Amino acid sequence: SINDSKILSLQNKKNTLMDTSGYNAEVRVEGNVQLNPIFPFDFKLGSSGDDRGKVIVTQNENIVYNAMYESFSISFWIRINKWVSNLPGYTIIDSVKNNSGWSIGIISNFLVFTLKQNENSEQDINFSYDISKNAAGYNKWFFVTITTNMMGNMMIYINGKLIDTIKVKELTGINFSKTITFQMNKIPNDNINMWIRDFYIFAKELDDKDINILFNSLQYTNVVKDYWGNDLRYDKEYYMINVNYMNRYMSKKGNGIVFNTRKNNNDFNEGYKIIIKRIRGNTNDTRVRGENVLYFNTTIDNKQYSLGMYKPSRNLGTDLVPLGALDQPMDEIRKYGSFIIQPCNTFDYYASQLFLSSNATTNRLGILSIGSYSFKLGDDYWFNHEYLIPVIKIEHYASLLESTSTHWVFVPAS
Amino acid sequence: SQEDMFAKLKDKFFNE
Repeated sequence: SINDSKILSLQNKKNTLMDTSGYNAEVRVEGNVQLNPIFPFDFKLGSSGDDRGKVIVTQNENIVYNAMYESFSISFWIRINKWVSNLPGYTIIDSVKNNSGWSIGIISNFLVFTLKQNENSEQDINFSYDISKNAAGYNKWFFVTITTNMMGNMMIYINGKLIDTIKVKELTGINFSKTITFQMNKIPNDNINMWIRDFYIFAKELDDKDINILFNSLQYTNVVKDYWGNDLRYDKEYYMINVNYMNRYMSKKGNGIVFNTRKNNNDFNEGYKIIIKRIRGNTNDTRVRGENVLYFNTTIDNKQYSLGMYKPSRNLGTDLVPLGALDQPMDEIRKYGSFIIQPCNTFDYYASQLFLSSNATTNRLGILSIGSYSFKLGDDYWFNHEYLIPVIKIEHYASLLESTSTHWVFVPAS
Repeated sequence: SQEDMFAKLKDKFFNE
């Protein structure tokens, strides 16, 4: 068991932040700190005002270091909202006293872990997110794991994946602080939020295997997630986007759903939104789960449509049926507009695949994909036009299973 | 059957 070396476990428990490691650290909460009453029972901090949130963790000075020798690991879930690539410097989790200990900060697109021996000697390691893949900010939940061996390496992991490895050379030992401070403090030289859950410290150096077991065990992998990593829900407006076409939003021409190039990457708030509706599932609690049967509603010009197949003006390709927006009764939705969802998460995104349902059952008929095709929609008459459309590949779609063009994301409209 | 559902989809959504 890896829990044997766990010396701190900061968790929200019955609307109270506490250490559940058995080592009974003092947890003091000040200012504007919000606790989530539902999963993942996170706590929320801001950079706003003089009365911003502050969580002080004071560890028992003795008992926690009996098992520690040369190595320690820090793990936690974190989400930062409007993590812009030009973000000013912030210290977010501080554990430095008298120029000794460790600190976690954010600057630009970097999450930086600093290890301080004294005022003259320190080393840092970092994760820098891919700006091109996150033009609207890195605003999703991610899992951080930092391992340190004083006679070996500092290592940083994001979502179970090893990001960087730096040899500890300068430092020859650390006098750790009693205190860990969760607070958003601007470095002395627009407003940001931070969510944390399950902050753990281990008295050993966790390996790749341990980190992944940990990473997965803190998740409900059967629950589909939205773009930011929160639980995907029914009866909620989302912007539906294809992973391969992030600069595209949803529009309508005639029967067809068409994809247009978005204005900018300030946010995702452009074009029409979908609402996910449940038909079938094992649990009934508003959350979208793997193997659920569902359909999609959308409001366009004071009318509500459902997504469904339609016959295109001319053939698009073998086994290809276009998906459009139709004003149809439930019988037609079940026959031609029902989908089976299956989550597929990667390091880069929280996404899902959608399979065409056979009469609103869990039997599969095709996979929902995307492509550009030349045909006629709306009032097109004289000429065929190229349209980027959602398309279902029916019967034969084995080579599309591993294709990212079948990965769909949902950004909350809010 | 599945073969029936594919035949139905071909008849309804393909030209022709």
